[PDB]
Amino acid sequence: GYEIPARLRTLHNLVIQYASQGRYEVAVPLCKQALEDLEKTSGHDHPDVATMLNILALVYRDQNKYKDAAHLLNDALAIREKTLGKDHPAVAATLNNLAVLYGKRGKYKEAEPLCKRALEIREKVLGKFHPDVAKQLSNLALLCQNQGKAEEVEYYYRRALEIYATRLGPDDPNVAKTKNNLASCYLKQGKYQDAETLYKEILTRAHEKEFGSVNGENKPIWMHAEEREESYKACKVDSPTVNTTLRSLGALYRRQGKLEAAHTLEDCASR
Amino acid sequence: EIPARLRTLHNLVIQYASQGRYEVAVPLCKQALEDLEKTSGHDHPDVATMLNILALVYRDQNKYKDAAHLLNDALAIREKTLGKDHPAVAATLNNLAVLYGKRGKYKEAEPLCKRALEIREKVLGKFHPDVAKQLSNLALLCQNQGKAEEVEYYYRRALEIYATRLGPDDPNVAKTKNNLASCYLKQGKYQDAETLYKEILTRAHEKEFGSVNGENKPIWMHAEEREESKCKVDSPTVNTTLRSLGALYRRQGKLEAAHTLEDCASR
Amino acid sequence: RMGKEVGNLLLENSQLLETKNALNVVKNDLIAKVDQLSGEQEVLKGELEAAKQAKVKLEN
Amino acid sequence: MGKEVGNLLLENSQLLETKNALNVVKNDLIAKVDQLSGEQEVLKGELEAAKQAKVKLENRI
Repeated sequence: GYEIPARLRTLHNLVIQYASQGRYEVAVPLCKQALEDLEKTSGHDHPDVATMLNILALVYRDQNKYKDAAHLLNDALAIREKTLGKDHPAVAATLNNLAVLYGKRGKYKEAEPLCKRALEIREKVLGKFHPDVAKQLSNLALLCQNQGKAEEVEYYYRRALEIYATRLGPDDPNVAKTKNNLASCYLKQGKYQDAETLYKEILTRAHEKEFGSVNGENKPIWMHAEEREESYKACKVDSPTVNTTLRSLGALYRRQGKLEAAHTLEDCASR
Repeated sequence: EIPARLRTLHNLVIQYASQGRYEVAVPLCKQALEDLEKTSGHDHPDVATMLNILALVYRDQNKYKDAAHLLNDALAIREKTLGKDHPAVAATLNNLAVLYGKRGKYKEAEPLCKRALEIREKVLGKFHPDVAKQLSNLALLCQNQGKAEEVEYYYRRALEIYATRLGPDDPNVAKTKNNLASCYLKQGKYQDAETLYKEILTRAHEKEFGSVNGENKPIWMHAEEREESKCKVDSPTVNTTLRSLGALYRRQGKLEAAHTLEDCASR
Repeated sequence: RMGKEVGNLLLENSQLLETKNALNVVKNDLIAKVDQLSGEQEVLKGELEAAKQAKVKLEN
Repeated sequence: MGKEVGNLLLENSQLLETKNALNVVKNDLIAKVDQLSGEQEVLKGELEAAKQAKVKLENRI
């Protein structure tokens, strides 16, 4: 919910343009004059002043004027809470922006409540099982991963996957991305079998999309290697996400002792 | 006449100065001048161009001393960079002369106008129609000074260009013959002005109703016949002529002639 | 000459301010002309790509 | 007087920074208007070239 109004569009791009060229001496004053032009007409407490302040704070983020950027975003959220009301998407967008600024400075705990309030705002407007609520749960999981809150990471990624897998298709990359992230969280907890099953699920859907339903012949890539451990190969290296899975599960078979299985999986990933 | 990169800013200045947004136009001009000296240096055709624009905005504001100074500086740059006897130099002299005349400095504006006419003649040719427009303007500067002889010479030269270079039906020709006749009336060259008026009326009549024959006599010739007692041309120049020749007939005692000519003009 | 210095600073501050406000006015007007043009170029890009497809539709 | 001078010097510098930023943007905006007006003149030519081609096709089919 970060819609930039028609008027500010050109000036906004010009700001971004100058702030990318590292022409801060031009960008900051353009922002500052635009703010005075906005209060002349609209008054401080306005959605456009809030928009214009958020832009400047991101220019102060680029400069590493982190205290200025934080203050500017607090003022912007304050305007957005009056004008647009609390529990507004613009209010959610600002809290996420403020949490991203805090995480950057390593203030992960400080960024945690902001992220939690925004997810609460997202759930109210979009619905509990909305795909954007899933993107928020994923972001809140990263926040906990950085704090080493292993259990919290698993809960958040588990909630996210619930939304992704049911609301979107199984073939969706967001689903595979979550299952790989959650499996990683499991590996940290020592929930090896849980992560292994997750990897297998990924590989099995990939295989099914390529070569229809799994029957007697046309067994998946993993199932071919696990059978190889007792003694041709058609495997598609379509996605980078599918390689991470192949490499991961391979290493996991090396831990199990199923070395030939780890090998063939490594080879398919190499191919 | 304006260089490529300056074109947009120049229009923007003219637009703001026309809207009467002087507070915008003057500073835009002033910043552009500093940006032009940064790169080019004061003595540059672009600084000269930019200064001429500003002094014309100062004319509109009635900052006449500022406008004069600015134009003097611009002509000074134009003499170095573009050289003396350059059209840009001529344009500036005309600008300074128009500014002087407005203030009533007619004598001061007279040499500037004379130098520009000299430039115009060199580049365009002695009998060019723009040389005629210049001679007319210079003739007007002498009229304001009351230099009757000078006015007659300049309007006589202008008419020579107009009448030969352009057609007889051209309005510029009739305009000059009316202005020159007026100058004659001031000198007391009544018969000369009278003949001039008659010439105007006679060409007008001929364009409308072919060549003058026995039956088809002009408007004046009909009134001169009326004085020995027994038209609706929507041209404003042709009315001035009719009224003016009537005024002459009124002075000549040929009142019926003055009357019919006044009436045709009224129609 | 503190008073002389103040007078000069006030003159320069006013000159600067006049220019800043003139530049702001022009910049705003220039943005609106860029917006009017970018919108107009979209109408034209749409019109040209509509007729480019109509070229093939007539030939068929 | 000294406190006043200091404040005027601060304000003059702030104003100058903004004036120069505004001048930079104004120049860039003029160049974008020039690039656009030129590009629209190109497109106006392309549209009137195809408008004539519309009639040329109809004369055949």
